[PDB]
Amino acid sequence: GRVIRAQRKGAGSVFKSHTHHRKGPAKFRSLDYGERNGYLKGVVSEIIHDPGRGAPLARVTFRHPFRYKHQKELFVAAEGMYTGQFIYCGKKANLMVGNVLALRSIPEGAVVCNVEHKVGDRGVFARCSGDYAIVISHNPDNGTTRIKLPSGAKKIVPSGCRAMIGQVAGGGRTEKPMLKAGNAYHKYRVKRNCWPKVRGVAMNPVEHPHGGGNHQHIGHASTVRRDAPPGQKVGLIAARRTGRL
Amino acid sequence: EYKRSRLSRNRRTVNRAYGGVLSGSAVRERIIRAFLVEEQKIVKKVLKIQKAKEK
Amino acid sequence: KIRTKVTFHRPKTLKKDRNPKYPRISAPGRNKLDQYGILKYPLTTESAMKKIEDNNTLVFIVDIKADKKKIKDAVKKMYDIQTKKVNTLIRPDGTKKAYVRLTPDYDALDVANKIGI
Amino acid sequence: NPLFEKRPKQFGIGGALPPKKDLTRFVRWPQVVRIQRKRRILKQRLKVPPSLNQFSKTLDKNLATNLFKMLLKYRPEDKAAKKERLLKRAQAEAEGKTPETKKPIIVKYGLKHITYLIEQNKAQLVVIAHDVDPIELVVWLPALCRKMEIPYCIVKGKARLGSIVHKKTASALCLTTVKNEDKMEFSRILEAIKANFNDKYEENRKKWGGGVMGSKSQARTKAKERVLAKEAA
RNA sequence: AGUCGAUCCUAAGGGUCGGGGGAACCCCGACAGAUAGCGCGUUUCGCGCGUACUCCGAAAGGGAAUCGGGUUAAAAUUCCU
RNA sequence: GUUUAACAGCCUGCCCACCCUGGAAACGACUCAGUCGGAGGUAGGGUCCAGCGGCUGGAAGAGCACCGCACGUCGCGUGGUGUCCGGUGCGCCCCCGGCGGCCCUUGAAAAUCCGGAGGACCGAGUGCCGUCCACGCCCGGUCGUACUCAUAACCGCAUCAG
RNA sequence: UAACGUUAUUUUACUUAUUCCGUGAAUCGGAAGCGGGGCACUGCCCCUCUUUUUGGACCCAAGGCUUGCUUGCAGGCCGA
Ligand SMILES: [K+]
Ligand SMILES: [K+]
Ligand SMILES: [K+]
Ligand SMILES: [K+]
Ligand SMILES: [K+]
Ligand SMILES: [K+]
Ligand SMILES: [K+]
Ligand SMILES: [K+]
Ligand SMILES: [K+]
Ligand SMILES: [K+]
Ligand SMILES: [K+]
Ligand SMILES: [K+]
Ligand SMILES: [K+]
Ligand SMILES: [Mg+2]
Ligand SMILES: [Mg+2]
Ligand SMILES: [Mg+2]
Ligand SMILES: [Mg+2]
Ligand SMILES: [Mg+2]
Ligand SMILES: [Mg+2]
Ligand SMILES: [Mg+2]
Repeated sequence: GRVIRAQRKGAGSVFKSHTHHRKGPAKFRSLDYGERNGYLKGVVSEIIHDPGRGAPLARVTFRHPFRYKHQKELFVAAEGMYTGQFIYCGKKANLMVGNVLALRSIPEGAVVCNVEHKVGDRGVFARCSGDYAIVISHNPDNGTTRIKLPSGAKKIVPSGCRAMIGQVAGGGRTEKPMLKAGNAYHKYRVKRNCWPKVRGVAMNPVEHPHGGGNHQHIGHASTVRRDAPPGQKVGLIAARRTGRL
Repeated sequence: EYKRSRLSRNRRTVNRAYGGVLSGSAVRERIIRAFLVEEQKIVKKVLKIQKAKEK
Repeated sequence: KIRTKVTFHRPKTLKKDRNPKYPRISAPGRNKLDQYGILKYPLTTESAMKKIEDNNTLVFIVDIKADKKKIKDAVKKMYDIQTKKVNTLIRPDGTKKAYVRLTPDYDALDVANKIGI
Repeated sequence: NPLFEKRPKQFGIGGALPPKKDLTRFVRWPQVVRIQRKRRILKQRLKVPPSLNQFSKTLDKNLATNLFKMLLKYRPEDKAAKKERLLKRAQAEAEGKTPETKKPIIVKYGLKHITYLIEQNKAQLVVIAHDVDPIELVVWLPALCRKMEIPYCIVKGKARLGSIVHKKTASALCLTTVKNEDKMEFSRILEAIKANFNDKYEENRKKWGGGVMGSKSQARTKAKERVLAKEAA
């Protein structure tokens, strides 16, 4: 008869993201004439740590195309980039790690990261540490390109979408065991209030479908409907299968 | 405490280009880089002109 | 017309100052905080007399709305005496008290005798 | 003299900063401008029924100029002229024993009065503005003029029609009679207007309008057609 | 009390214009938009910049400036020198 | 008990950082720990940075201690002497400097202030144009300020072992 | 399995309704010019928009032509 924890997540106010010390969103430059037709040079000024994010971020300074001022940007750092390196963004940029190129100019089999979904969205795919996308094939007829996402899914995107050559830096982070609850506490302290987690069978019936009973047990199949209403949809949602491979 | 009415000018200034902002070594590096890059730009331009004349 | 800025800015248009046909208030209001309203009465406690004798300072109970500049002006108008500095505080009873120190050119004792304290 | 020299600027991607240019076509316009332009675009794109489409075919420039030159000499009297006439009549009322005055010949304006004159077969020429909003006020007028066999024309500018009759705008104007010295040229203009509008009413009753796409899509369609023709050639 | 604080700044956040909802009390909150204005010279007009909140939010965060000596029954880095 | 405030000037110059000469294996220098050097060490000579460092003015006239004369009811009176010289430290409180360890944790913003790139524009010959220099002149609003802060001044129905 | 007609399911075309994305709405569509290349002979065809050894700087036009009148300077075109 009580709202369950998963339901209470949506309202927020204690489950909102912790973003006080973050350095701002990481994204490409806004797509403009120079990047659409030629190339624009930038210089990496700093590689910084973004709290709550495994991948490091790189500060890049560009010369504004038509204003007398500096154009400052914050890119997701690709492995191998360094302070003082020159970064080239555009259709005519060379195929080197760190450069941002339109997918039409990236040959098949290349390794890219922070791939745009819509032309000009400034990067949504393959952004986490150690992740990358692979260019599969190009379709000149309809101006679309096929890529392989980190999850293994194959997606078709317009060939005008941009991507950064190389893989995201910071790879191999998750292979290290934490060994203790304190490390997880520190990890999630900067992400959101999602830890520790209480098992549903440890609760009373009033606050979870798994609650209750003189023994700890679910008492009914943990696989639930895709259309099950909130508060009832707990456990393995719309599972096509369960158990080991 | 750096306010002009409170601190003498000599105390808050360095008599050199970019004085008080860039160190001496950084200023020297900037000057050398500017000169050499301009020289290489001239060299590239003259090389391109010579190649165009040859062809 | 040639526009060099993509952003549109509202053009500057002429504005006119108010020229009312009638005044909303028929006549200017009276000056409530005049010199007589500012200075209620001198304080004649033992501490006030000690201040008068020692520090050449007069103690007055003053309107709570009066500021130090108004107190100085009111003292000058009422008694024709310069003031070196005015210190003010609000007593626990809710009234304002002012310590008015006269310049060396003026004697506090003579001023107090003239006032009648 | 030898101290003056050229300082050319290399303008390009990554080159010298460009000078001030015309950005008018990229301006983020206010809401009113955007809506008033998109309304015109939408009217162009959609198919216009013949009854509304007939208002896009206005009088020719030369014919319109001639008609308005003729109309300028039949304007209604202004306020000052009316006051002068009234005071003169009052002054000469008793002294002159009310002398007879010739009936004035002026253009007629006002939708009520014009419709009444058309229905009574008194109008000899009907001038209809092409930009009446809402257009339901005059969309039926050509049909009424045709049914009554009254020559009618559609001209550009309700503001101009209003200026004829000393008003901000006029939905339509009518002429019931013309002076003797102007009858032959009025007959010429009437014949021209009848041939242009009244005789083409039946054919225009079935002609739809609109359906015009944008210039970029038009160019794309033209390129596709050219490719197809070249392949078939 | 010009010198100690509030007062100023902004933090988590709060309150809002417009817009969008709402029978309405009200809800979201700069997100549907001709922003506030800011500099130069002046016949006070002209020129040039101008990305929709110049509001609230810390007597422990940031921050313009005071020290001895003396003095009251009771005040002091505030009164006297 | 034998004291020396803010502030002004001069001096000094920690640990670092920086500059000039020079060119190093038989490698050297070096910390409690590290570390550094042909991307220029050791060495010699310098620049800068901190100071809650030193001296002087403030300032002995003040404060403190001691020794006296006097009114002896009301002189908040009157005078003298001294305030000096060294040591010591894994000592305690505070501040600072420079290294090292830790992070799937990297540990605010703004007001405000300083500096810099550029050089449109700008002045004269016995006066003009500038001037963040020194000295001189005037002003500085409003509110809080007593007291307790607790085995009786707050809460716990109290002058309550909480 | 088509002349006529009814019915149902798919495929596909357009963009202005509608929905979504980006921007401080800053070069979008067509064509033509400056340059480079093939052909054969004077025209056709195919291409580009100037920036890639360096942790520098880059704005507020130089120049040419043309008017007011002879310039305190000011007004136009190219440069763009
Ligand atoms: K419930
Ligand atoms: K938690
Ligand atoms: K658990
Ligand atoms: K259960
Ligand atoms: K169980
Ligand atoms: K509403
Ligand atoms: K809002
Ligand atoms: K504060
Ligand atoms: K004092
Ligand atoms: K001080
Ligand atoms: K400067
Ligand atoms: K006090
Ligand atoms: K207290
Ligand atoms: Mg169990
Ligand atoms: Mg605006
Ligand atoms: Mg509203
Ligand atoms: Mg403010
Ligand atoms: Mg002494
Ligand atoms: Mg300068
Ligand atoms: Mg109570």
